[PDB]
Amino acid sequence: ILDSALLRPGRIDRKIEFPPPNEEARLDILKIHSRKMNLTRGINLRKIAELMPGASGAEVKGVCTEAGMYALRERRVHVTQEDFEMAVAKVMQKD
Amino acid sequence: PKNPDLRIAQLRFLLSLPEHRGDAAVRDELMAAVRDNNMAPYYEALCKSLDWQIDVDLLNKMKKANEDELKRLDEELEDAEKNLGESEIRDAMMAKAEYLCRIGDKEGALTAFRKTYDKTVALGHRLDIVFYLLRIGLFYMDNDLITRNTEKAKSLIEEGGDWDRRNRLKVYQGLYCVAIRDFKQAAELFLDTVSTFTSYELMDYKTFVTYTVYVSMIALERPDLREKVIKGAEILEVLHSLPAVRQYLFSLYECRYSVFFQSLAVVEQEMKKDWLFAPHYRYYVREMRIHAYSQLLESYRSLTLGYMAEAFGVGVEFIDQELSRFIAAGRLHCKIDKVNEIVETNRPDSKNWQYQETIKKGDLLLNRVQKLSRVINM
Amino acid sequence: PMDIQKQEVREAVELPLTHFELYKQIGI
Amino acid sequence: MSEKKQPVDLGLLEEDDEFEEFPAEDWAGLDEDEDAHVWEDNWDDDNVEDDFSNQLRAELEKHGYKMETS
Repeated sequence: ILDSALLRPGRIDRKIEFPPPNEEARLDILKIHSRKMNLTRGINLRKIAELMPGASGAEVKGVCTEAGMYALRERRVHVTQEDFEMAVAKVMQKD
Repeated sequence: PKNPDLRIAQLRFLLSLPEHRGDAAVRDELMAAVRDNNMAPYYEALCKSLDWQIDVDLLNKMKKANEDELKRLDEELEDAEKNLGESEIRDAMMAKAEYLCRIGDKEGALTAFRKTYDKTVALGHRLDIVFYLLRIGLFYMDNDLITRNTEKAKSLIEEGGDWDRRNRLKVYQGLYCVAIRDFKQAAELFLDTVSTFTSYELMDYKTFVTYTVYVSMIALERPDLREKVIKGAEILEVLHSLPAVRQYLFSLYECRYSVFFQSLAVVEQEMKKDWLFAPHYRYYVREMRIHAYSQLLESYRSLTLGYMAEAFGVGVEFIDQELSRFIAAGRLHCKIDKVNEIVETNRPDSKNWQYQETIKKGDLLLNRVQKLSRVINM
Repeated sequence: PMDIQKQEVREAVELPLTHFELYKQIGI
Repeated sequence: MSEKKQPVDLGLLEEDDEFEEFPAEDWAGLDEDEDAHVWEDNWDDDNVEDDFSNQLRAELEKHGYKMETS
């Protein structure tokens, strides 16, 4: 970044900062990465999205993709918010 | 909608035609009228109801609460509008359409589910809207309106079959396939009963089994039952709920007509007085009788009237016109003779008729190639 | 013409192997 | 010739002018239960249905009384 930017002094280049996904950027990516799998009707995306901190939006993908395996192990129809909390603890231990 | 008002408002069929059971249906209909904004449904079906003395009492409160919650959903819709968001407007217009399904008006719910049907960012919520039209299409008993959105929403899924979404669509396939008389393709729909569960939205699990036991018990032969249901443990689990079904399965599979005809009156009375299963009560009876007569007559070439009358437990004067009507009308086996007062058939349907099963397609194909000759030069 | 490797290979390997269309019904 | 169909269609217009939407709605009372159903089976179901419409429609409830009497 300092070398390429040392060779690119912002002459002809679009400068769009890529931040870590914010809260709404976790709700919408949580929905995009939640429509693909099952989801209950009694879950609140607000708090479960606010309880997924860390590096970036791939941590939410770690909660979902690393939560479907707990849905398989538990042998249930859908995934509950407590399973998502367990995956939150798992990705927060991996962090 | 998915509320119990679908079933409570679905008991209007047994509320309408018979006058004996029209007491409990109006009891829980009038008691449940204060739930899910039942004003407009029972006001439309008020001709099949009591007088107007107590009717006009609650209409003034339901007509103002309807406008209150309606204008609150309108104000919430205006608060969700002019703002950055997709699922919020889908939830506002979708909730308004759900309340418009509670009142039972498919005009504002038609244009509402049309707007939120056009605001579908993904196909999953689109199929959810389709199901939201199916849950009210069951009450509206429409034919094409519920098959259009499923015919269009059927292709291009690409997201895999869920545990309750695709299974729920299969339950709907059981619904409209039970409405129609198609059986040989509907016998595959209920095979996913392992993943089914108690769905208070459309039909209970015990009502789903009670409804599929007719298409499975009648629409299937002995190898199909032994392969599908007798080998499966599902009917072995759900037979303990009601002891009658076990009698109608082991008695039919056991070929005991003396108890099957004595207990068949419960199937006759239970067969009618149903929302979607009543108008077909004539086909299940005749089809089951000819199916049992072909079952017993399959392994039997000649049959005396004594063993037949004792086996079925009915007079000979009735089976006389039975088989007399089933020779020409039923068309099950060859001609029957009474020179010795003994049912004696031949059934040469294998050796020569097995080759003669294609002569119908040969004559129809002959007329079709005559049409091919009509295409020549014009 | 350990238990980390045995557990990871266990649940990640033999559990998907003993089921058909499981890929389709796990959110592939 | 296709020109002789006009007076036949006029006869159909007279049949439609006899009753104005009366058989469409009155017969639609049964067509709403017959719509989308295979009409090939409706010939047998309507054959036995109309055959039993006069008497002994169900007859299954009467067999329980006909067992001891016959």
